Amino acid sequence: TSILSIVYKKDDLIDLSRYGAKINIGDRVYYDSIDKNQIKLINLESSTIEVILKNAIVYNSMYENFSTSFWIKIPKYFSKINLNNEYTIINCIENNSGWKVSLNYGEIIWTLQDNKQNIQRVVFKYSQMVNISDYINRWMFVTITNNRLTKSKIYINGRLIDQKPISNLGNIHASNKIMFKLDGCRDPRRYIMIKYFNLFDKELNEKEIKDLYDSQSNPGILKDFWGNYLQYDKPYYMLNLFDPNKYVDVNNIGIRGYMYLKGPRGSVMTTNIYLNSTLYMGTKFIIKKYASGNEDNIVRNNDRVYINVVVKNKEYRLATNASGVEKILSALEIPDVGNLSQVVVMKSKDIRNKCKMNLQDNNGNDIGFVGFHLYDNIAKLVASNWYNTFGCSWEFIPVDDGWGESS
Repeated sequence: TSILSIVYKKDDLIDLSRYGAKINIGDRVYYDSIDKNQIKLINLESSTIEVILKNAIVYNSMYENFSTSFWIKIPKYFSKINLNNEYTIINCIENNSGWKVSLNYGEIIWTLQDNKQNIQRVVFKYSQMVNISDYINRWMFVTITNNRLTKSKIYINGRLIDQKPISNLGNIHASNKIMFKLDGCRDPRRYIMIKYFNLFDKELNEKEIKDLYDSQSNPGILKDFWGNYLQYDKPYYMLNLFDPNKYVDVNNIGIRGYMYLKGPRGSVMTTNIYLNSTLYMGTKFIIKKYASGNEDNIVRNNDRVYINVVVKNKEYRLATNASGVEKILSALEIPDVGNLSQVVVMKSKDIRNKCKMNLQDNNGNDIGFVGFHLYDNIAKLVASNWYNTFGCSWEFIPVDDGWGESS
């Protein structure tokens, strides 16, 4: 039903729909190096995408339903200048009617306006005062649906967040131009990343929204904390989602030592702006290729890997003994690893899940998932078949410009 579907092709953006919108890209629009569909817009004049829709599919109705979807990644707001500054990022308003998407400190706003001065706004609010955020500087899938008889609805990651009545609104005559541009943003350093902008000529239902969320998410590719592709040879700080206020540390190198979860995490704070747990703590993990082929650097579901552990800026091998109980994980000298258990199968889905690491012994026997076990006062990392719910789910956190903590 997409009537506009923007994707990257040959260092350009094109419309995949049958309507072939014109796309004029400004000079200051950038594409990510790993995933070219990630488009960066910055707060500079020529950081623009102007979509000119054909006159035929321009919205001008009292009753036609429509939806939009896109992915967005919004870096942490760091400064006083960000408070109380609503700025448009996607504009489809002509005179006083149409629709727009705006942002503010902790907000995504949808604004719908008719030609008789009636307006409705629907708002997604996220806090920057939370220990670990699902949203700050992390890819979010946004879907906004509009049923002219009922409500406008905003969904985030496939989940309905808020909704507001719109039956008071009359004729909406939107623009033939969709302008992607930070407009009215007082912070020169602000940017966003956006991916897969779509428009649909109906109100999508919850199932369709979940299916779109699943099928644009690359379900066979593991993701890092920020939602980018998980990659080989890249150092990651580790977060166990079951016990998120701890971080990984090593108690001695070698088979006689162990990795464990230690806490609490630190805090990063700017008054009235953010207060979060420190992410860049502890032993980093690096995913290494084990299998043949597997030529690109993206970690996929079911990839067979080794996991290296970084201690005082040197790599060691995550491994455990070769001997039917939970097996405490150690950091081994790579030349010492011998026939120790070390091969990990990476999993993004069982039905999607967060990252899991399934260890096997050298004879190919399943020795369970990487998690933790409390031994009196110490939560040691283990491989355990106890896991099948959630204590073996991990996030991998690389340093990211959008987060801003010291590294």
